[PDB]
Amino acid sequence: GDVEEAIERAVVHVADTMRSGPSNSASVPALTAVETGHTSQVTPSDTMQTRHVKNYHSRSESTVENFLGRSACVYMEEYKTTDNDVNKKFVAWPINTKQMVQMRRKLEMFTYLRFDMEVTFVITSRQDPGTTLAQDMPVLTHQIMYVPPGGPIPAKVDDYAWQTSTNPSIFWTEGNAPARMSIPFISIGNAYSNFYDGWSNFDQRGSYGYNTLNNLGHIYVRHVSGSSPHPITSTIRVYFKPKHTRAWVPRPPRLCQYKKAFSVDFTPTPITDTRKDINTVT
Amino acid sequence: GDVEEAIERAVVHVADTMRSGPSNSASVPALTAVETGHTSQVTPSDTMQTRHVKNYHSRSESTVENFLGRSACVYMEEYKTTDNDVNKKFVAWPINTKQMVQMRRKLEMFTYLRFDMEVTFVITSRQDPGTTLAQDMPVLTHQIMYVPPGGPIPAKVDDYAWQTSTNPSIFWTEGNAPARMSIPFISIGNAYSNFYDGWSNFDQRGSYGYNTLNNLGHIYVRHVSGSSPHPITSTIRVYFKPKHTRAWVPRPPRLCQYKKAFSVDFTPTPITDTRKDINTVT
Amino acid sequence: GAQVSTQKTAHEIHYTNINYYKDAASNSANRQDFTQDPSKFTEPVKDVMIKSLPAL
Amino acid sequence: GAQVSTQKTAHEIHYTNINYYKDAASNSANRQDFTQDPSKFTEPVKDVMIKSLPAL
Amino acid sequence: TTDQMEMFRIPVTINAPLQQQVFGLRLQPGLDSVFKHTLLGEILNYYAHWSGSMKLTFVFCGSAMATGKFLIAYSPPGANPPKTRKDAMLGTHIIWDIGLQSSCVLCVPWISQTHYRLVQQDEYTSAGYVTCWYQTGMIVPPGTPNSSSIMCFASACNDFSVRMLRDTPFISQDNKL
Amino acid sequence: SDRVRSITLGNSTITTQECANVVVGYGRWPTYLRDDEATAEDQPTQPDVATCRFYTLDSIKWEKGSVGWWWKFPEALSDMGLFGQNMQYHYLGRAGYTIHVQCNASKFHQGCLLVVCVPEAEMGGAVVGQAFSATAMANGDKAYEFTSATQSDQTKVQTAIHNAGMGVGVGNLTIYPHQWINLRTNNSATIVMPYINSVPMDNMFRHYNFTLMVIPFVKLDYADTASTYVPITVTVAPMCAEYNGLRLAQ
Amino acid sequence: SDRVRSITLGNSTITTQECANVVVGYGRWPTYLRDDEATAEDQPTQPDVATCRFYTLDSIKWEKGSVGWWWKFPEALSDMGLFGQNMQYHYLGRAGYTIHVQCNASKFHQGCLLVVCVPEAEMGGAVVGQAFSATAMANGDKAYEFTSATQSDQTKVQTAIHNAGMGVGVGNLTIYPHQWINLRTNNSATIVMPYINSVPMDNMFRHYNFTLMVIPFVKLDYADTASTYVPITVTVAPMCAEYNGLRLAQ
Ligand SMILES: CN1CCN(Cc2ccc(NCc3ccc(F)c(F)c3)cc2)CC1
Ligand SMILES: CN1CCN(Cc2ccc(NCc3ccc(F)c(F)c3)cc2)CC1
Repeated sequence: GDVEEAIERAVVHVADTMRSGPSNSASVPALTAVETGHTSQVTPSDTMQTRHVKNYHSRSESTVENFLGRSACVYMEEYKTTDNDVNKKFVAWPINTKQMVQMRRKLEMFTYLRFDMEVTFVITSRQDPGTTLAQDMPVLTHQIMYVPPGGPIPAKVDDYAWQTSTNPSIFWTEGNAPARMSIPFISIGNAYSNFYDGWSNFDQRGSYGYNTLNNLGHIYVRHVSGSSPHPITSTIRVYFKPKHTRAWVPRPPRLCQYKKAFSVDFTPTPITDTRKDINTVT
Repeated sequence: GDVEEAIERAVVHVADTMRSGPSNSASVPALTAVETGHTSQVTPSDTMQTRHVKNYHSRSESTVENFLGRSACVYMEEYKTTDNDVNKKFVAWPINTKQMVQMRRKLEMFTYLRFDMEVTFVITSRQDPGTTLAQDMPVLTHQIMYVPPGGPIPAKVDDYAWQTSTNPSIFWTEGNAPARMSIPFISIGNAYSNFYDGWSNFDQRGSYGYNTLNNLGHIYVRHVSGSSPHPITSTIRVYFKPKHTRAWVPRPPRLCQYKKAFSVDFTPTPITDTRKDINTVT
Repeated sequence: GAQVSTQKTAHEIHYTNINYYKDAASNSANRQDFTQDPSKFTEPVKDVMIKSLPAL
Repeated sequence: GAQVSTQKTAHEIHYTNINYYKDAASNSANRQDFTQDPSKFTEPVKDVMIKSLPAL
Repeated sequence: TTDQMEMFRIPVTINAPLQQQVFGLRLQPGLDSVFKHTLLGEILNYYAHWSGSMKLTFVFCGSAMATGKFLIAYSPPGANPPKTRKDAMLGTHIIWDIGLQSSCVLCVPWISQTHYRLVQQDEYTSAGYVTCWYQTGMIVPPGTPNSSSIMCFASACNDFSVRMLRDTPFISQDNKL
Repeated sequence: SDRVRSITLGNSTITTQECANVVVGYGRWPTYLRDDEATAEDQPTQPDVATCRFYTLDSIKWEKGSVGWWWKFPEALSDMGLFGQNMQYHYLGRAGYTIHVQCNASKFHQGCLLVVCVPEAEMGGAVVGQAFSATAMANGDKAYEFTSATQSDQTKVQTAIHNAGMGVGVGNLTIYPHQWINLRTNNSATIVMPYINSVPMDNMFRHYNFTLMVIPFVKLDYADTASTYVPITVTVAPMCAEYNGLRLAQ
Repeated sequence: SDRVRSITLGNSTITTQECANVVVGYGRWPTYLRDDEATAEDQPTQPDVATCRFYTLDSIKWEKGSVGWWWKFPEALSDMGLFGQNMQYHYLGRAGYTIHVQCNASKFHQGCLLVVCVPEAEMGGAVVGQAFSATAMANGDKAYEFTSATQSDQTKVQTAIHNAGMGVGVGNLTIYPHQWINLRTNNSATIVMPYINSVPMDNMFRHYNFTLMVIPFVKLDYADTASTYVPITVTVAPMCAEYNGLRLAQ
């Protein structure tokens, strides 16, 4: 058993075109009735003479696995190594995929999803402008901590909570490759839900919409022990890349611009652009 | 199946030379007629006595695969980390192979090409001259984004478009090895075309030449979050390396110097250099 | 315990894969599946309709 | 699933290769092919001409 | 269009000249405003290349007593779009008869010099035009409305396909939500 | 004898009693499109005989000072019989060609011509960075003149002969399919050109498949004769032509 | 149901959702010319698809006072697509036809039409012993009007309806292939006409193969409606067309 040799998936090419000749009969493929809610299955071979053509095109790139299998920014934030405001020296982000527009719209084409997650972090630093900048500082180090719901939350950069004993964490040093991890399917339900037309309380009161099911936790980041004589600002970007994806119940893509990070609120928009008249084609 | 053992390609050596002696006959290999457009196939053995020689030379290095299998610069550009002009803090390059002369001439020896591409990026930074330079800055990070035709285009360094959700991107940090990727054959036609003797509109009007078929997209680069107290300039070089190449319809190499990046325009040039007279050989 | 399978390429080629981690979530994307069936959304009717025959 | 083949060297030697990615475009250059045929450009005539015989 | 819903209704009248145009449009599924936001157009805008045939289905939503015939033609790319029925009838077309079956399907064949076409179409990769003309005219009996409407449906055949994933340009933001 | 050739296409015949062999493109004979290579769905039209026949394309006059000429195809045959009508009425087309160029002179004349078909013969403007209309490079069947001196008018293509209007050495055109008409031992050249392009089919009004060039490498010469010039004639014949995408006439 | 018919020729299709059967000439389907019946020597040309397709031939207006119309073939299609070009460029031609005549009206209209194809429909002048030009009987695709009263102008054909301009009882035209369009139970008539002539082939500019006639036997009637007339349309499609004797365009 040194080699398994997985059988070929057998490239699935699109349907070919069969030769067709003149016809005169009672069959009427062209005529149908959309009232049934059934999309017609006619082909060009059924309405005009056609030659035989072998199609080698494939629909590989249109699979949901490939459609969603691209990393995308979902959040970015800034924190300073040293400053007067305690809250400004670290980040605290409740996890959610609704912050950035493109990735949100991509996901929102399906009602339910189920996938593994691959997370990558890009961190960069820069020296803040000022009157005196001459200083020497060794390489900086950063800590990323993930806090499942209900766990303790730090209140300052040097809090005791940063001594993770069960909470997973990553320590990263500048100059190396970006950090990365894999996250399994961690939903209490059988699938993630992008939409939820319901309330929180049983008497139809309280929070409404997909905000109710968002309980994925938080992410905290800080400089390990860097404390420069002069301020240094750092930025972190988070990238999500679904894997092993399955999707259900497609829905039409959104048309109106997003306006809230935890709601579907919008403003009415025209269906599409206009032209001179119904006959203009130039 | 732990080893496949690919059969040897069998080194193809050049033709040998066969021994030949004195001859006196009606056969006249030397005499031919170029009017037929047929190149003579005579060999030295057909016109003078020759010894038997075994040639071990091979034409391995003259294959198109090896001829084009070398990375070459195709574009370089500069962008600053901080400056007043928004357009000067990032690069936007429409992809095309006509910018740099050597690689252009190499490609232009064939009418049609079909190959995979290997892209490598070399990025370097330098501090701009000025009166005050004393500053401390952590390592910088860069983002490369590829935008297929028709996608959104950023208008500033901190635009929303930089949150790629479907557009592939690379995040790179200085001090490591250069970034790299592989690109498959992405032409709508069956092969890339270096030349196109035709127009855009059906009435023989509009754009003319190979500029019509150039729709490969754009590349954008920026500093992730670096914003120094003093300007820092960076340069990026792009290298292309064809793989798995096939070529068709060879054409004579160009003689006149290039003058436009999207046209064949030129100035008449002498056929070659001159000498004292037809008999001078010194 | 290595897996050998073909790699995407018209009509003109093997790669080896090995898993190093004990959690299936760590595997690489399985983007080699191409099976599909659109009849769910295009023909959701109860009684099958022949294209040649009249709809009603 | 490893491939073993000879490597270029007069008359005086194996290397192993394994593919790690699921896309054929990621493979290394296949610069070991040496077949060639110049008759396409040198003898494009319709009627074959024998070198010994007169051209016309 | 003061009322947005009017965009889905193609007017038709009882008395019209013998040959008259009902509508006309360019066949740019990913770029033209008509197909830009349709269920098909949205998918293409996530890609750069497309190929295959297309289906256009027309349904007559007039009265039951009304009748008429229509000519629908697809003209491959050319120097000039058709201006009269005599020009249109030369290209691919189908004569549509209105009866018990209220729907007719025009299959636009895939005629192109290249295996693929750009979503951001230009002069080089044009696709042609589609137009509809009165074949006989609409006739109604007494006591019926003098106007009717038609609707059009767009979808892809079973040989359709796309390539080169790209970020759509329809959606944008200026500030973090 | 192999000096005599006869070609019969459609309802026309060509007989040459003094000629060389027949060059045949890149060793590929013209043929119809295969089922496994096509892309368009609808049935093609194959009006053989009606379109696959010889069409004489006007005549030029070879003087002692001639420099050369060129024609561009298939636009040259734009208004020639049913071929032109079919090309007008269809969106897509595909066809190979057989080019025959005649030129006869007495035993006492001397000269040499180069006949070559250049696929994708893109040309540059006379003045760099200046566009030109689609009239200085193809206007039907009329031939275009090369120029010995560098071109100066900005509305026409660079006609410098030694660069072939392509920025390449004129002496290197031998790479393309070609033949020589040497008055000592030849009277005509025959070339069979298959369909060469990056796609199965293309529109014939927007794309110039290939260009035909005739260049006198050795200028014509004679002495003490009543003949002042040597006429040159060009004949072409599409082969295995098929059209597709019927539309209104352009 | 047998009330629905569909006909597909070339790249055109005709669908009628309310029609009778399809009359088929004298029980003979159109076909190509056999080897043992031909006379011309050279190879014929058979541009199927390009020429075998439906061509709508303009439209007429049926009023309460209409008397009838006629068209003459193949001259009616003289300038219709590639069929016209082929007919112009060839000395001999041969083809059958499929004629489809549409006419639809509400359930509250009444009327009856006779559709008939008359081979060799020779006509007499309005004034006995007086010749007429080839313009009072065929001028392309335009339809010609019958007259209720006796014709008097000497430059046109006798248009007396009851004699059919042929000196025969109009009621006896049933002998020829025909169909009735009765508004109660019909909307179109389909006739397949094979090639009928005394010779294998004939010139299509000099000889009128057959004439199409539409005669309202029961005049149109209606009451209290906004529709003032009932349009009538005619569609034709050559079948198994083949030409011969290529010559310069007429
Ligand atoms: C309501 N659902 C919530 C999930 N959302 C998709 C989603 C799911 C999980 C994530 N991230 C999971 C995760 C992955 C890695 C971590 F370190 C971590 F803390 C959390 C992001 C978006 C769709 C809407
Ligand atoms: C008109 N053709 C265009 C292609 N050109 C050759 C060519 C093809 C592709 C490329 N680059 C493809 C590419 C490769 C990697 C990328 F990230 C990217 F955005 C684009 C460069 C040159 C020959 C002339």
